[PDB]
Amino acid sequence: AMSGPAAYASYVVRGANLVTAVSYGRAMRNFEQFMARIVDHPNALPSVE
Amino acid sequence: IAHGDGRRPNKQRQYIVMKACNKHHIGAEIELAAADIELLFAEKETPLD
Repeated sequence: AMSGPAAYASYVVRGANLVTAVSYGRAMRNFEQFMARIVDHPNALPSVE
Repeated sequence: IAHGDGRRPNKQRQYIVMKACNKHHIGAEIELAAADIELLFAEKETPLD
């Protein structure tokens, strides 16, 4: 008797994802989490925790 | 004008002047896309669509 996910995981191109998708024709995944390592914490080392 | 020399004086006169309209057609052009006529009716999808 295992355990696991009951549903899928979503992916919408709402917000600023849409901008580079429509204009530049290339898109992202998790644009905000992508952004927070550049505009907020740009010096952050690659650490697992 | 009645004038009193030895002409033949002339009687009353009358004219028939016929006028008609003139027809003009004018022809223009619109082309529309394949996909535009297709996706005019979709709905409900992602905020990209």
